[PDB]
Amino acid sequence: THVREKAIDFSKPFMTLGVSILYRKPNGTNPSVFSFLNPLSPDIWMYVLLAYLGVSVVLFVIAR
Amino acid sequence: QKIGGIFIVLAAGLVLSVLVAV
Repeated sequence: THVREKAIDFSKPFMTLGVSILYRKPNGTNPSVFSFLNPLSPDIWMYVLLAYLGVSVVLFVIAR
Repeated sequence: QKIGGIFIVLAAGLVLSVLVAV
Protein backbone atom coordinates (compact mmCIF):
# COMPACT_ATOMS: atom_id res chain seq x y z
CA THR A 1 0.00 0.00 0.00
CA HIS A 2 1.41 3.34 -1.11
CA VAL A 3 0.98 4.96 2.30
CA ARG A 4 2.74 1.98 3.94
CA GLU A 5 5.75 2.66 1.69
CA LYS A 6 6.31 5.90 3.63
CA ALA A 7 7.51 4.42 6.93
CA ILE A 8 8.86 1.03 5.84
CA ASP A 9 10.05 -0.35 2.52
CA PHE A 10 8.42 -3.21 0.65
CA SER A 11 10.29 -5.90 -1.24
CA LYS A 12 9.03 -7.58 -4.41
CA PRO A 13 5.56 -9.11 -4.02
CA PHE A 14 5.39 -12.85 -3.60
CA MET A 15 1.63 -12.98 -4.20
CA THR A 16 -0.68 -10.47 -5.92
CA LEU A 17 -4.38 -11.22 -5.44
CA GLY A 18 -7.63 -9.27 -5.22
CA VAL A 19 -10.73 -8.61 -3.17
CA SER A 20 -13.31 -11.38 -3.40
CA ILE A 21 -16.95 -11.37 -2.35
CA LEU A 22 -18.12 -13.43 0.62
CA TYR A 23 -21.84 -14.02 1.05
CA ARG A 24 -23.82 -16.66 2.88
CA LYS A 25 -25.27 -19.43 0.78
CA PRO A 26 -29.07 -19.83 0.62
CA ASN A 27 -28.61 -23.59 -0.03
CA GLY A 28 -31.60 -23.84 -2.37
CA THR A 29 -35.31 -24.35 -1.78
CA ASN A 30 -38.23 -26.54 -2.83
CA PRO A 31 -41.16 -25.70 -5.11
CA SER A 32 -44.37 -24.90 -3.29
CA VAL A 33 -47.95 -23.70 -3.65
CA PHE A 34 -48.36 -22.22 -0.17
CA SER A 35 -46.13 -19.60 -1.81
CA PHE A 36 -48.84 -19.30 -4.45
CA LEU A 37 -51.50 -18.76 -1.76
CA ASN A 38 -49.58 -15.64 -0.65
CA PRO A 39 -49.95 -12.91 -3.40
CA LEU A 40 -53.64 -12.92 -2.43
CA SER A 41 -54.79 -12.82 1.19
CA PRO A 42 -55.02 -16.38 2.59
CA ASP A 43 -58.60 -15.97 3.84
CA ILE A 44 -59.76 -15.22 0.29
CA TRP A 45 -58.45 -18.60 -0.92
CA MET A 46 -60.91 -20.18 1.52
CA TYR A 47 -63.55 -17.61 0.51
CA VAL A 48 -63.46 -19.15 -2.99
CA LEU A 49 -64.80 -22.36 -1.42
CA LEU A 50 -67.84 -20.61 0.09
CA ALA A 51 -70.08 -19.24 -2.67
CA TYR A 52 -69.45 -22.21 -4.98
CA LEU A 53 -71.86 -24.26 -2.93
CA GLY A 54 -73.94 -21.12 -2.49
CA VAL A 55 -74.62 -21.43 -6.20
CA SER A 56 -74.77 -25.22 -6.00
CA VAL A 57 -77.34 -25.88 -3.26
CA VAL A 58 -79.65 -23.20 -4.70
CA LEU A 59 -79.38 -25.05 -8.01
CA PHE A 60 -80.13 -28.29 -6.12
CA VAL A 61 -83.27 -27.14 -4.30
CA ILE A 62 -85.14 -25.61 -7.27
CA ALA A 63 -84.76 -28.64 -9.54
CA ARG A 64 -88.59 -28.58 -9.50
CA GLN B 1 -59.38 -8.14 3.64
CA LYS B 2 -56.96 -6.53 1.17
CA ILE B 3 -58.72 -5.57 -2.07
CA GLY B 4 -62.22 -6.94 -1.69
CA GLY B 5 -64.76 -9.08 0.13
CA ILE B 6 -67.98 -7.34 -0.88
CA PHE B 7 -70.76 -9.90 -1.24
CA ILE B 8 -73.26 -7.03 -1.06
CA VAL B 9 -73.25 -5.96 -4.72
CA LEU B 10 -73.50 -9.61 -5.83
CA ALA B 11 -76.77 -10.61 -4.08
CA ALA B 12 -79.13 -8.86 -6.56
CA GLY B 13 -79.79 -11.88 -8.79
CA LEU B 14 -80.56 -14.23 -5.87
CA VAL B 15 -83.90 -12.53 -5.24
CA LEU B 16 -84.42 -12.01 -8.97
CA SER B 17 -84.87 -15.62 -10.14
CA VAL B 18 -87.55 -16.58 -7.56
CA LEU B 19 -90.49 -15.22 -9.63
CA VAL B 20 -92.82 -18.16 -10.33
CA ALA B 21 -96.25 -16.65 -9.53
CA VAL B 22 -98.61 -15.42 -12.24
